[PDB]
Amino acid sequence: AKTRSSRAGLQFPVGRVHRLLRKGNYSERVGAGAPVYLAAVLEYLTAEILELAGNAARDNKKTRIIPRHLQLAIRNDEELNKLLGRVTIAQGGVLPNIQAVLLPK
Amino acid sequence: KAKTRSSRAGLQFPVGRVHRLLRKGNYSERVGAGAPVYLAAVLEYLTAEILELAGNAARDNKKTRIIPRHLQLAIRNDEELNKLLGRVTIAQGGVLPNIQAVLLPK
Amino acid sequence: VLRDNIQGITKPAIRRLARRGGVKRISGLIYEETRGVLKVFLENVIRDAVTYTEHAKRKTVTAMDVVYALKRQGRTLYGFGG
Amino acid sequence: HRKVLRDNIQGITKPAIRRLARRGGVKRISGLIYEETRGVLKVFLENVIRDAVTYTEHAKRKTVTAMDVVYALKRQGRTLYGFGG
Amino acid sequence: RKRSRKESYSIYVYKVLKQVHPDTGISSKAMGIMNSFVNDIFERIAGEASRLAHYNKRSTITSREIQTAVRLLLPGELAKHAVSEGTKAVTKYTSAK
Amino acid sequence: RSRKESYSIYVYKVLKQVHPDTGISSKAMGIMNSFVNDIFERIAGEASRLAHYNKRSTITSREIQTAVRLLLPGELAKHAVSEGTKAVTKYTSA
Amino acid sequence: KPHRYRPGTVALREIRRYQKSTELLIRKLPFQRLVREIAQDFKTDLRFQSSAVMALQEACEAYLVGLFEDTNLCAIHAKRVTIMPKDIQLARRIRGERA
Amino acid sequence: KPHRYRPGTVALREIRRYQKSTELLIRKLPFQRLVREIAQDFKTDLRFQSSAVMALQEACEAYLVGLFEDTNLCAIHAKRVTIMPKDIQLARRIRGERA
DNA sequence: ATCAATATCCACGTGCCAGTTATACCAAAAGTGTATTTGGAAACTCCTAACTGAAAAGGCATGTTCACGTGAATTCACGTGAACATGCCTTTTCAGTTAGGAGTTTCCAAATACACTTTTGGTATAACTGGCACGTGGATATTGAT
DNA sequence: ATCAATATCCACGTGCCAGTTATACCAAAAGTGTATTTGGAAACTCCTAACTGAAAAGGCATGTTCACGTGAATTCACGTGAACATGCCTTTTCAGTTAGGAGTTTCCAAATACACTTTTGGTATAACTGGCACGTGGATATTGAT
Ligand SMILES: [Mn+2]
Ligand SMILES: [Mn+2]
Ligand SMILES: [Mn+2]
Ligand SMILES: [Mn+2]
Ligand SMILES: [Mn+2]
Ligand SMILES: [Mn+2]
Ligand SMILES: [Mn+2]
Repeated sequence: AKTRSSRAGLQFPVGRVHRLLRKGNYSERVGAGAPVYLAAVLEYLTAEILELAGNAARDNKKTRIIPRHLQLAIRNDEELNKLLGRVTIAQGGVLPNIQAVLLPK
Repeated sequence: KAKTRSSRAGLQFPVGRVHRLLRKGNYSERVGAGAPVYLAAVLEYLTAEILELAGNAARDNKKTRIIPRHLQLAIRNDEELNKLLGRVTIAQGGVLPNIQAVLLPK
Repeated sequence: VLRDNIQGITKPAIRRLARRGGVKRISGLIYEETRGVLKVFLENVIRDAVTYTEHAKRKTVTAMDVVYALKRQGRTLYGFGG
Repeated sequence: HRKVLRDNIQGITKPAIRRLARRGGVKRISGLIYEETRGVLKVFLENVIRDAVTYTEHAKRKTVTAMDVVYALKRQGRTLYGFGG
Repeated sequence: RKRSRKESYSIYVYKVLKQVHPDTGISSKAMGIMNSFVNDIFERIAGEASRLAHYNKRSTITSREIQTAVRLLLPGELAKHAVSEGTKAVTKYTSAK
Repeated sequence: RSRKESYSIYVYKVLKQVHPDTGISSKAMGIMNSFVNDIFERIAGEASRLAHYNKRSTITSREIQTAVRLLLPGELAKHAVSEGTKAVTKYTSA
Repeated sequence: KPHRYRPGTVALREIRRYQKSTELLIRKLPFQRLVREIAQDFKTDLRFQSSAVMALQEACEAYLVGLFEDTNLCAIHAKRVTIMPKDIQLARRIRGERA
Repeated sequence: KPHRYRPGTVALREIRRYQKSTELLIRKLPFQRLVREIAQDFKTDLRFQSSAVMALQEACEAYLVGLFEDTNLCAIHAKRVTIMPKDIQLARRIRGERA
């Protein structure tokens, strides 16, 4: 009498992923392994971004992640920036970057 | 005397086949009867628009048979078809003749 | 004062946006060019957002309507739903 | 059995690159352009071939099909007409 | 053993070509382009209609979903004429029963 | 009498596992919810097309896996495939 | 007596100020006034969720800031420091938003 | 006495010639090797439908021609008529292919 | 270089509100266990087309020479943006009306589901020919020297 | 301007093959008809949250001054285009070979379909506090004039 997330070792809702797959018109049938795999992938990527965003918050001497820290975490990592290249993070701002030829002296 | 749904709708495009592909494509649980009809009409329409413009280009090139070059000239020279197919490549279609003015002599 | 709403997007606000974009020197003709760009961008997105609203038989453009519209235009936005 | 394949990016000849620039309406070509183009083409070909072969593998096939290339081109936003559905 | 049937729109594209340019033919490579075009536009419209039904928690794609998808995907004049052709085809299909 | 799902509960759980003494603002949570739904639809959408391409009716974990290789860049794909095979293994034997 | 910073010094200070921050840079009321006007040509008697307008403003400002980056590169590519309309036009053309 | 067209005349003639035509401008067999070299260094023991290779060559030449158009605009924007690598790089950076 | 004006840190104090914590319903999932159905992996064998190899030719690639126009460097004039202090009106922040979003409910038109019948699209063979590709010479247009 | 060299346009005739055409075979869709189920348009009512209004807050418009970035002009070294000789390797057409794609059939592990049990995540109300925004002084850095 345990949930599939606990049986899979996941902080993410395996049962909810399964419902969203069937109700999403993705295929006629969904295997028992797909919602586990997909929940694990989503949990991994959330951990990846939250880890890097936690560092960005610590470096701003802040204890609570805000959208700025998520923006800094993504645009500074080569692969998350590739994965989210066409995505806009609200209240995220831009990375500090001044073209060299615009500096004086 | 049965009649296909295409004729019943006034269409040259296959309503029944379109209905099958709507169900087979996992787009929704159910398909209304009007969806394949409407969609087949739209597809037939757009096919007519490209073939008219391409047929003219084939005529301008003194050919009687449409080739990919003609479909390319037809699409790229029509602003709305160009926008619809702006991210599309037409094999054997080539490009529109266009030279930047600053590159011409004198 | 009778002035247009596209002039409501003011010169110092456009100057601020260029600064965040890292621009040091701004020609005077930029401000009229920018408003033309902004208007085109909003028309394209609001047209699609309103189309979603009409289909839902509503009179209130939702933030999801805007989000679905931006996604269609390849301008995926995070933090306003879904 | 087959001979080792290497350095085939140089089979994209200097005249071939010139011809492509011409169709693109280019009048004068710097000498450095040719190796820059090979690098660009190689990157482009790799990304497409990578996705294509991934489609081939998933179908437990040993033959890369035109459909594999068309699907690969589609998901990179380079939709191709004239080689299957 | 018989090789399975490969469907295409070529029969239907050829009819439309004849209504529009009765003296004009088409090459196989050009016909291949057209089959790609129709399947591309089909999946675009059907795909957008699929998201419409889901966004409004509807399990059925109707003529009304298809019309809104046509308005979202096609530019101005192309959509105006495509809407009229579809609205007209459906009313004709309904009354013809 | 209205309910709305989200991932905030599971996102916060993952946050404590990686940074126990770190909070997260509401705006940051809305962005994390958008992120999960985005990556969900991309992976599921790709898996759907894979099944259709190969005349299959079932999105199995092999479809999710190939979709992951197709959608994630290099190293993220390696570790996501790994964490994915790990969860299905532990789920099968238990 | 009055102090004057040299031209470009304040501008570099503005760049650093606004690249550090995240607040919206267009004033709300002119923008919301512009959104309702544009939508009015598409449908009449329209109401907007407050977050719908905020969504539009975040997307619009992000679009314009990103375009100014590409525009700045085009100016610098021409061995200039001032962005000009032909810079914006060139960036939008290569982006495929035009021609 | 020996005839010489001036620098630019033949180049413009070639532009008109190749913009007029549709055939592939890269040799078939050298391109097929390149595909096989790349694919095999990603996975061994692969075969190719001949149509798959033509599909790849049509894609690459279409991609390169389009990139050369954008490259040419960047050079002209810098008041040159000669495409240089920095033109290609700027084109791809604004396209987001590199950014 | 010596200054002074202004911007920028830094370390610290402040109050407030959005976040964390906890609790109680509770319906809506999610799970469990059963009966039941089926996709597609597995055998096998058919057969397409990918690969290999020969061999000849001529269409291009290569590398060289040579001239010259292009890009780059430098100078200079002038006009246009940046900086700034000012005068103040527009945006921002608050209140109490309702528009309409969203829930709930009924029930009919409209969808799915079965079996059975009809025909239409695709394959294939044989057949066919006219459209186009190719080659020629010949009159016309264009380019560069003068 | 005249002129000549060269490319280009166009009509011409050629053989050939891809396109067109027409035969039959036929399985696989499509159409038709029946009984069955259900999604969701329609009433209505509820209750947010979008709108309005008014009063306060601070950003923007304006005009002046001038630093200096831009574009125009001019030089020039040399990299790039044009032309040409040389010959190599692509291209072309045929052949034989078998890998592996694809078609068919069997049948079982894993899917869905219920009904039923169990609990989880969402809501809500009340409470709570510390994380963060914001203001402070005062020490230093920066900047621009001299
Ligand atoms: Mn290798
Ligand atoms: Mn020059
Ligand atoms: Mn009302
Ligand atoms: Mn028939
Ligand atoms: Mn040689
Ligand atoms: Mn075998
Ligand atoms: Mn709970």
